[PDB]
Amino acid sequence: DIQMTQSPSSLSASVGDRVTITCRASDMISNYLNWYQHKPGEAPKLLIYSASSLQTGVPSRFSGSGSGTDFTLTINNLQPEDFATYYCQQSYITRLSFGGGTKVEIK
Amino acid sequence: KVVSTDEYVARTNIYYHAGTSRLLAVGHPYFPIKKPNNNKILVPKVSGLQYRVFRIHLPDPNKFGFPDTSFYNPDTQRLVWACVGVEVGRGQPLGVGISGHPLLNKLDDTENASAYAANAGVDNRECISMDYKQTQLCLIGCKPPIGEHWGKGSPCTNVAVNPGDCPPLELINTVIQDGDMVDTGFGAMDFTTLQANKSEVPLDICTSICKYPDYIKMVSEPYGDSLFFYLRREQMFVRHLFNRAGAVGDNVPDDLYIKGSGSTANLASSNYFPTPSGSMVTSDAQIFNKPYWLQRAQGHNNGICWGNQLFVTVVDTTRSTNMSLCAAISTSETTYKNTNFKEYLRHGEEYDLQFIFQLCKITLTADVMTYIHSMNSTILEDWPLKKYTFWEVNLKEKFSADLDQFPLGRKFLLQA
Amino acid sequence: KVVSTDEYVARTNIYYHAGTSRLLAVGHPYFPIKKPNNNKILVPKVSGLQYRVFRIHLPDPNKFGFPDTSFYNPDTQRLVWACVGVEVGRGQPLGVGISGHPLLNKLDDTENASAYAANAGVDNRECISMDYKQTQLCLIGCKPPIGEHWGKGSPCTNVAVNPGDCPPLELINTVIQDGDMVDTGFGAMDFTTLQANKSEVPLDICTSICKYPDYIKMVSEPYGDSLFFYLRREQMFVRHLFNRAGAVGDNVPDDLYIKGSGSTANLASSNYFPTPSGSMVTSDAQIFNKPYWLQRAQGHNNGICWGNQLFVTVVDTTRSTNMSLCAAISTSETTYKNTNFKEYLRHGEEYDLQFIFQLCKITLTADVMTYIHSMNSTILEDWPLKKYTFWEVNLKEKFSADLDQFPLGRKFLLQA
Amino acid sequence: QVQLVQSGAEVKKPGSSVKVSCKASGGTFNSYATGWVRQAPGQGLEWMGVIVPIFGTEDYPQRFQGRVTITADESTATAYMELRSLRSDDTAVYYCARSRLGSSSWFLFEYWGQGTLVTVSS
Repeated sequence: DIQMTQSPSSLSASVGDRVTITCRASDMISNYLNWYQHKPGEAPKLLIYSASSLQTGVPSRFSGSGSGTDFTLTINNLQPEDFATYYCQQSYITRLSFGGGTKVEIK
Repeated sequence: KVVSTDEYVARTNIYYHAGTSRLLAVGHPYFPIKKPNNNKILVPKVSGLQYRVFRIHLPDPNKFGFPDTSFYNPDTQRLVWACVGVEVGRGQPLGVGISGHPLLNKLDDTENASAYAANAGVDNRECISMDYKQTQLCLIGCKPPIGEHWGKGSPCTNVAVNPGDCPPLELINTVIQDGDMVDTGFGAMDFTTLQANKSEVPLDICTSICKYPDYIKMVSEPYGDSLFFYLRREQMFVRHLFNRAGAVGDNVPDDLYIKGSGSTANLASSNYFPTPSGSMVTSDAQIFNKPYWLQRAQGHNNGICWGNQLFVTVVDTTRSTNMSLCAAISTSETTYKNTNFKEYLRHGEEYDLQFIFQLCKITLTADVMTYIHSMNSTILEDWPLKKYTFWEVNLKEKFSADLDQFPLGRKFLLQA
Repeated sequence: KVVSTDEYVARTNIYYHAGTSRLLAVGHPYFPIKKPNNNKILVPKVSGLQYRVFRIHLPDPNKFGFPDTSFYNPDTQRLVWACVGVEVGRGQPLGVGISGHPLLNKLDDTENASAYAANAGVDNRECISMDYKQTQLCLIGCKPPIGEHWGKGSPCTNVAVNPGDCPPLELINTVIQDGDMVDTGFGAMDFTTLQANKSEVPLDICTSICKYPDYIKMVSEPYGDSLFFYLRREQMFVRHLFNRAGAVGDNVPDDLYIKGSGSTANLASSNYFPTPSGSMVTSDAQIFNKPYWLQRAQGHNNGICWGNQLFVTVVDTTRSTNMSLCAAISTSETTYKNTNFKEYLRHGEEYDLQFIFQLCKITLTADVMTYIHSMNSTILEDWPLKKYTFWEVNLKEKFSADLDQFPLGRKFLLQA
Repeated sequence: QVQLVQSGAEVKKPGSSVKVSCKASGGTFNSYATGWVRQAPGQGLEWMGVIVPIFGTEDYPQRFQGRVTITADESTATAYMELRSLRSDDTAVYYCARSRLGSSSWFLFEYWGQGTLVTVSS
């Protein structure tokens, strides 16, 4: 299988800031990376697939970029509804796996 | 114990000639044409890959009017016809016909590939045509032929059956009738019951049964009434190699491959099927328009037509050209438009048959009576096939003793 | 010194007929179907390119019940069966089957090329199918056949062996059993031990051994018991020319080419492999459904079935059509979806065998006893093959002296 | 639109087996790929297995092979997950993820269940 590392594990931000989360793969996985958002009491929700494409109904303030072993998620103009937990997921092989998770909090 | 007919049947030196004038059949090569509101057929289905079964009726020689009678004693003799020569005349030019499906289940061309199919769709069906395998065959007998095919069986009741399971398979023997379908390169199976998507074989066999003659069972019959003579000739090769689309019924074992990644994370279809092709029609390979002499049959029956009845089965795919017809809806336009013309397909087929018969007589002693009664009870009573369809031929009014007045009689007199 | 059987074996004028009714086999053409939790086989593997080895058991003529006994003296005579005629009846229509791999190691098409492959990837495997070469063969004997293939050898211990080295090659002779694989156009080798990536040959031979009959060793046997009669006919040609992907085991010498630049800075693969193709199946080229008369064998053994035992080996790839089956999961939809149907593949195969046997007697003198004991010790004791699998045929209850009641007996009586 | 409904909370004893369902209610689905996820108290998300009935795919992680079975029924459009030999570390919330045929990839898991709580204790 493939192990994935997500950084950082926790960060604090204020409304209107820019937040970046880095994701690193143990092998070359091309662009087979997806980003998920999870809030307490709800199901996980997909934001970015194939490391660049934006899911329908998602604000354009979310973006993602990367390839090979390095990927990143960017959120511009943070809003009060953006405070959640974010996860990587590789889909290079049929034995999928998740990252550690990054929790965004209020400064 | 079964004895040969040469022991208890005596042959005389009287010969007769019989023949049909001409038989024609015109129709649609794929499906019948029917009225929308009604269910009565307007244009029948006439195809080059249909079994042609002719059931021929002969006069009763006991009631037949002979110029001379002293050659036999009606008090202790009975008469019967024997076949000694057959010719099947076959008109029309040589040709090859093709068939296909507008929604045939084809996924990819696997003969040569450069990219991997990593995404599945909802409907991947295509409009595909091909030409079938090449086949000629002729069978002659006094009973209708027997064919075999693959069909569904009765499952065991120990465990339940879920939707989508593989149907069980068994081999079924039936009687070949006029209008049945011959094998085209996909096998001898019931496509109606063993295929549910209706999109795996072309339109003229997708709801039919393809049957193959049961030669082994026919020649093993103790009396040998169902086959006096037979010829066969068939050939095919492979033109295209494709996949099929659908859900995977049986998974490939994990010890036959190494798993991939990226585009090859999942596996492509392993339900490969080929495209058949008959090669080429030539005049030198024809088995028709030639006379057959029935000197000595393989079985114990040596051409005696019990019950005044004959059966001839013919298949010939070497004349299967379909004609395209076009009709103009409006002729008041000087520029071509696709919507101003209508297109139709037709197929026509022509036949001729001619026979030489010999008169035989049988002495009815106690042992002979017992043997014939054990062989067939209806023969003594005369001195069943109502649920089958054959092409009926009535030769009760076409015999002549002037043997040299006909093309086949000249050859018969020439060979002897 | 080895002498012919015609010297110490006396033949009588008593003949018997034997035959099986019908043999059927239905299964999956590529791999067996097995339960996930269990290891018991649900659907066996039945393919058109498998060796069919029938082991036939005969009654002991010493204990057999003959109407007459005065023709021999049990005090000094012993009886044995001799084979004088064989027919292998073969059902089903003629067809061609195809096979392939979903992850077959193909890099490029080298028949015609216009651009150079200057970049290497991680996985370049493709979904490729083809049709195999055409082969028919029949062997008859009283001992199981012998085949040959290429396998690994024992390396020398002088130097160590690093991972990735070329395995050593040697030629190995074994006994052919029922269900083995015949050559398909890739050679007679063990694909399990000589190939490690599991992606170089199709799915039905990627973990099997392909064997070829050892005719030279079989005909050079001093006693000639393993082969009384044999027929063979095979053909193939080349359809496609490809490359292979991987690391280069052996580099091309620098004195065979001039180095390039740019796109041609590095060299492309030189591990070329072709795609086989049998051409075309015809009725005129068939070796089956014909009787064979065993007048005079090539070796010293002339059809004597020592130990009341016979072996028949059959290969026939001219009837190898695979049937596609479809089952509907839900029928409550009026629009076609790929996920509402399941696809399956099946293969069915039909056989018949019939034989004519002659009764022989042997006088047991001191010299004859010594010679037979030196030839085979078990014969005298009666008056081994437990780790092999054959298709067992039991004819201990199917003999009849009424020779003309069967299709083969009529031909036998007709030829003489 | 379409909503996935899961079964109720489960309380099991160690050594037993549990089975969870996932039914699609609205419209016609025609599922593409099915997978199961879980979250333990105070931990992250763990993938537990995927099946893709087209292409004939069925794959589970190494730590879960032999105890997890994932099944799908297309006639009723219902997914099932089976756990055998339950342990005290299997107390968690389980989520059903599904993809619909007609999308651009098999890993576009846009449909999720509400989650089912499973407690393994004595």
